[PDB]
Amino acid sequence: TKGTTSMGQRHGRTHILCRRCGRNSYHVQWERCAACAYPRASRRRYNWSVKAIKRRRTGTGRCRYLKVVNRRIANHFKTP
Amino acid sequence: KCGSRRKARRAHFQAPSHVRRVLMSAPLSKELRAKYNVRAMPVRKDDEVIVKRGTFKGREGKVTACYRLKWVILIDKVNREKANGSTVAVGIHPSNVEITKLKLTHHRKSILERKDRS
Amino acid sequence: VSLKLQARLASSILGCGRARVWLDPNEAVEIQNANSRKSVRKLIKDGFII
Amino acid sequence: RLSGMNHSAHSWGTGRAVARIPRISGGGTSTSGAGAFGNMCRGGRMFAPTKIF
Amino acid sequence: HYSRKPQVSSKSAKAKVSDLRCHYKNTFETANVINGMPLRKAQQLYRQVLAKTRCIPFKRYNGKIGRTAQAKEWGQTKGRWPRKSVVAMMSLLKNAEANAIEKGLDPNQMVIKHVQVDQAARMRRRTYRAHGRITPYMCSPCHVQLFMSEKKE
RNA sequence: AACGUGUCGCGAUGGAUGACUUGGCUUCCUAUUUCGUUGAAGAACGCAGUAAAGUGCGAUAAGUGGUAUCAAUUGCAGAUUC
RNA sequence: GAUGUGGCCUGGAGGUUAGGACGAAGCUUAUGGCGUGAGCCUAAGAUGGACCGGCCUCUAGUGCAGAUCUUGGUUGGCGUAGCAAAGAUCUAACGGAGAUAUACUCAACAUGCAACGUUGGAUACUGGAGCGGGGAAGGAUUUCGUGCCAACGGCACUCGUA
RNA sequence: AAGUUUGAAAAGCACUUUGGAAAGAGAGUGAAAUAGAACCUGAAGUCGUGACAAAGACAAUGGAAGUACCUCCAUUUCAAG
Ligand SMILES: [K+]
Ligand SMILES: [Mg+2]
Ligand SMILES: [Mg+2]
Ligand SMILES: [Mg+2]
Ligand SMILES: [Mg+2]
Ligand SMILES: [Mg+2]
Ligand SMILES: [Mg+2]
Ligand SMILES: [Mg+2]
Ligand SMILES: [Mg+2]
Ligand SMILES: [Mg+2]
Ligand SMILES: [Mg+2]
Ligand SMILES: [Mg+2]
Ligand SMILES: [Mg+2]
Ligand SMILES: [Mg+2]
Ligand SMILES: [Mg+2]
Ligand SMILES: [Mg+2]
Ligand SMILES: [Mg+2]
Ligand SMILES: [Mg+2]
Ligand code: NA
Ligand SMILES: [Zn+2]
Repeated sequence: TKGTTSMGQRHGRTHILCRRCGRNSYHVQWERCAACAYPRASRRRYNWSVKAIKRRRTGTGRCRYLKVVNRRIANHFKTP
Repeated sequence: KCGSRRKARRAHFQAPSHVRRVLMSAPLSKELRAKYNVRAMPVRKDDEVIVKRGTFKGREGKVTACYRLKWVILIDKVNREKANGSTVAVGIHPSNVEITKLKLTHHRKSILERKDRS
Repeated sequence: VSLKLQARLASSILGCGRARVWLDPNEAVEIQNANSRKSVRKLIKDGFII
Repeated sequence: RLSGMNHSAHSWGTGRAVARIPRISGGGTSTSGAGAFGNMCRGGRMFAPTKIF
Repeated sequence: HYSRKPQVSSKSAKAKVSDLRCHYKNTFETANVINGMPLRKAQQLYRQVLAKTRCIPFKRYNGKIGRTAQAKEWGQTKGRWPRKSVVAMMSLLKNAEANAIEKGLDPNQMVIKHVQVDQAARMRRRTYRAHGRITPYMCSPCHVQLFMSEKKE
């Protein structure tokens, strides 16, 4: 029977954690990520989901070097 | 300073510590005003003040703390009691008091010298 | 009071099921005081657990 | 220009005992299955939205 | 602050309990029956209900409950014996008696004068139904307030 | 009789309205204004005397150095130009 | 279906004229008065605690009973339907606030019920394709000891994978 | 989903008494506790309680015209009127 009983027949897992992006979207059998396309050099980006683009773009994380370089540029690379 | 109420209130309530110091100033007495030609000074620990508005007006004391996160000063003679019986100090906004005796240091003297109106 | 811990430790020490461990119903105060395998072994030696 | 329309909402159709307004997709939240896009829905788009022209 | 005030405050005792985890409908019937009673009579009645020699008459929330002979003394044919509500009301009566003693009044003269039961805020659980449905399973607790006065012989 | 009905006084449940606004939306302007193999954006794990999240930071880790200020920080502890 | 109205009402702007801690907005009503009406105004609050009314112009996201309308909250049915597969518990002592809990009168019954953990004893069940003992997948502290009993374990708890 | 909007200030209820506890009854702070911690205001709907009016089965509601009883409402009159 295709409903409740068959729910108990689902055993393995299709996806595991991705090294590059951290989502549970790394397809184990085809060794590639459904979310970020790792290990292809560039990442997944599609204009039919601007919402997904805005979830992933620059500034959603830390910007730990960009803040520094922005300040240096604003101060004209001042040095003693 | 700002033709925008939203921006002015945001700046006031998010001011840093060294800006809160200046925002928490109190007028000097008439004698001190005449001696120094300065109208007001930021309040400092160990100065002497007299309360001018509120329930405790007329009381005198010495400043024990400028809390600066609650926007108040604490005076040693201004206090009350809890239900337990132990006493607690009561906070007063610094614009409601008058300074009667400054705590003098070399740098405070320099500050008064640069604020002199002569 | 509960002597569950002493019964479990005595089962482990004597190597039998719980149905074969006998705890004396008049020495509950003494059995309450044993918290280690060493103390329970002393109880077995003294005969409050057989 | 985007306000009130940032959902992938679809009508459930007839044959269920609910009004035919479009509804939010998904599950696991209190907004799932709620009414959407209409000027009479909470969180929907206003009637004749205003413009700068 | 109670919904009524005693005539003479100095000769009265009060008691109250909030968000009590007993069924509102059972406690309504259990508490309303002692309203005009002397305190010792009310306590005797509660003891006899626990012993099942007398019953509590159910007058409002009684749709399709059983019929009994012990309801005849109240002019009814329906009544029950709710022990969970009875023990809580016994506790409340003991508290009111202690308050009267501390004020310096004689408990063998007190007469209950005000009783009021109200629905409190509900708590939520859930139950599972056929074809994958989930449906509410709620609890209905109550507030109780009362006061008693000294009768003047 | 009881149950029920109606009106007024007082209580409960419920969270509307008013007043409030460090938020949003929209328009306009000024610049020695535009990241990365000299390893970016993103992702992970850590760091406080007390510290889950958040914020800041990287084994020099709720910060080192310099300049300017001038007496705090603060829930509790701890300790003038330092 | 057309049209008129020194016709009524709501948010904001330009003017003008007023009110308010001796109490603004909001809210309540067997509070009357005015108007054919939409509505307006006064009274009382044993309500509230800081803003706001009239008039002339300007402007609009400007008036609800119903759309199997949207979102939040209530409600009769209702102490109702039910909580019936896997056979089943009994007894004493100890533990616990969970008792042997009383106004006159009254020896005790007829006025404190119901229910619980541990140990001993009795009686049954699983019946080696096991409510036995170990592993993979999946889960990730659920494991151990001491406490605790608000919520959760669709009855209960002094007990618990809480 | 969700304003943390108690109060000027925690002054966030010492102490006594009943209870296993949660709490209750007193006492106290505050201008105010019907401001007691998710705490300004606190509507509608629904419910409890006290007092009162009655009332057959005529479903209830509704129109018109009177009367019995009530009325924290308004207005007008009291002596030459
Ligand atoms: K039944
Ligand atoms: Mg398969
Ligand atoms: Mg596969
Ligand atoms: Mg919107
Ligand atoms: Mg039946
Ligand atoms: Mg079911
Ligand atoms: Mg299912
Ligand atoms: Mg509002
Ligand atoms: Mg570029
Ligand atoms: Mg942390
Ligand atoms: Mg290093
Ligand atoms: Mg509209
Ligand atoms: Mg409406
Ligand atoms: Mg059954
Ligand atoms: Mg069975
Ligand atoms: Mg057998
Ligand atoms: Mg249960
Ligand atoms: Mg309130
Ligand atoms: Na508008
Ligand atoms: Zn990836």
